Amino acid sequence: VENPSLDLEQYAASYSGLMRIERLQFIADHCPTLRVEALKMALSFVQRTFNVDMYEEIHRKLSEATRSSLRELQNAPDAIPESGVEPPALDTAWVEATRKKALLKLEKLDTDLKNYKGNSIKESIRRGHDDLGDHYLDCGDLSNALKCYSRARDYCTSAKHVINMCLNVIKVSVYLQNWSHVLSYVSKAESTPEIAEQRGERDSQTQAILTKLKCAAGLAELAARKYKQAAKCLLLASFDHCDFPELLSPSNVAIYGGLCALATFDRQELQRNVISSSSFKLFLELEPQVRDIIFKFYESKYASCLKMLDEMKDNLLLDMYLAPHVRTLYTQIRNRALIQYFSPYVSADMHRMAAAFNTTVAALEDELTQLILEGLISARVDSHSKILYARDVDQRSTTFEKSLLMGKEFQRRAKAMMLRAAVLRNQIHVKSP
Amino acid sequence: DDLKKGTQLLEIYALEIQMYTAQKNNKKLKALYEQSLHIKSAIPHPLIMGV
Amino acid sequence: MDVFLMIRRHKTTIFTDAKESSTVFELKRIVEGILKRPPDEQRLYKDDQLLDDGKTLGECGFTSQTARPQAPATVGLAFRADDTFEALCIEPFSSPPELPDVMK
Amino acid sequence: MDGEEKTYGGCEGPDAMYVKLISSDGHEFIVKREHALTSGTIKAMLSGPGQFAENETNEVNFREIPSHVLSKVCMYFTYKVRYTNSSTEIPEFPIAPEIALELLMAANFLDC
Repeated sequence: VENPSLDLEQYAASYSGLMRIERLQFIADHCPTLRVEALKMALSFVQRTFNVDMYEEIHRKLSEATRSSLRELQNAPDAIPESGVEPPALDTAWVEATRKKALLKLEKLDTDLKNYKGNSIKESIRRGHDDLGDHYLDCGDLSNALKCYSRARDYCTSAKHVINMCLNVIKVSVYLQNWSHVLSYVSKAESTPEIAEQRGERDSQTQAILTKLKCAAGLAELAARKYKQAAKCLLLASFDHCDFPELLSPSNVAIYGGLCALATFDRQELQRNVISSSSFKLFLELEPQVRDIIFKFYESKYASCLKMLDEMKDNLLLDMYLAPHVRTLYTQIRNRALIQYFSPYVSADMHRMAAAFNTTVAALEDELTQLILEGLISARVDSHSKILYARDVDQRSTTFEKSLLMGKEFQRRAKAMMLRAAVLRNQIHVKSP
Repeated sequence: DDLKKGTQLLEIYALEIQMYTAQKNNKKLKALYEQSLHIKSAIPHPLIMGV
Repeated sequence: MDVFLMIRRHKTTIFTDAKESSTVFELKRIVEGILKRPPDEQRLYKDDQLLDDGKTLGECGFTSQTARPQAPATVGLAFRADDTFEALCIEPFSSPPELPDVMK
Repeated sequence: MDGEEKTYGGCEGPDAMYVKLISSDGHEFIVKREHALTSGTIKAMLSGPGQFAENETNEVNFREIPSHVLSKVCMYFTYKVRYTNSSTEIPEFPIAPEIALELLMAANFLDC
């Protein structure tokens, strides 16, 4: 469910434009306690660079949370914004002021763009394309933002111009649900600078370039239900960028890569990927709650590793992209921990497994039914003694019969091929239709 | 290629390692180890090299 | 981003490229170098309506969805025959010929 | 209102910057020079005729193309040049049934 304890300062200062507003509205619609602070910080962003599409949608949720008596927000707001803070309201003289001010800024930037083209300066044209691309995003023109970034590709002359241009197309391709275009642009941005310049950004590095190309591709791979490819590229990034102005927060890459590799890899693969690599150690050291999961999974401590998983589920559900992935990734981690636990055993007791997973005898019997059809193990449930036994066939029975069935189809398909080639000799083709 | 015994750029970084180890800060110890490879390629074998 | 417009005047179209929300006085300077005429004699119109020099194209109705490169918008042109405007109405294109009935 | 504009900028040029296309009904289609380089017959006229490539008298006489056919041809030249060297959305071109049969014969003549 929702969680009242959540830092909204870091979750809002990581992205900008439409991503900052959409990330704040999903928290207020899911968490009733974090609804006033979520709508107040989202309304403050509309003051800078006014618009008309995102100014009428935020106020629609504020009127349904204060005037309606069906929610808990009634004793404090009293159906009026005059309650402690003073968020920007919506009246008659406000829908017109938010449209005339936004149009005035568009005429000033469009007039200056025509003057920069006549001066034959490729530096003034590329700089003006970034200001026009981010202006059409908050207004509502999703198609006009891609036309400004596409025209700046012909004004490049350095390696920094290609990286800054390719990063802008990814932001527009996210709203359009174009996951195939993001994977096709991260490869071009990695061959031009030859991975963090040609010497490694002098000696000391403050903002790594490889981290920017590795963090933008992880968001498109996670939404496409590709946990195998997303967990193999997030381990090469290092904690050396100091937050992000328009990307994911550094406190979320450890969870995005830590939860994806926990469902596709076993215990031996985790000690060589997320442990042996020194690049992923800097991201796991910031959040100690994620590093203890790998250690508890290797020491055969499935009892304490499961209780810590549900404790952080309430905080991850408040997100926008990780929320729909709580029903597909959680079922795979629990299924993977049960297969690795039954590998050394062969006759596990139902009374001992029910007390280890903090369950009961009624819930343990239902878990064994979904572990044989979905899992890759081979166990037998003996209801006469409530003991998970094991009854497997002989190795020579499943091998001689499988090879004999394939040999019969091999001779049948070979003899049937001669019948098809027999009519093709005496000039007899297809004459049925 | 004459007399040795006298390094300042590596002595400052070596003094921060003995202090950061008491606070258990692996984020700063990893950055100081990469900067010590450039100085190691220009010094003989004194005492700071072993630190 | 960029929009294209056509300046038609008595069966004579003029293809001129301009910005989305640019000044109206900047568009008249481009036609000066191609027609050898002063910009003060030209008068730009939009659906039979006189425009102003202080306004811009974005405030009238020249958007990206209207003045698309695949289908531009008609822009009126009026010179100075004496002291007032000259042209105001133009002539549309011709009609397609008779299609071969043997193909249908 | 606001914003700095340029007097002699943008796409301003002399007589050699824009070309002329004479239709069959008396229309005069004056477009840019870079937009007429998509076809093959129009580009061959600028390279010739003739030992004078540039002379401020460039014109195109089309006695087989009327006015409604060349109207979509000039719009097709701008659509082809603008939607290149980029990576943005490309909308569909509205083609009429009575014009599609006429545009196919003009595309083979212009080598485009």
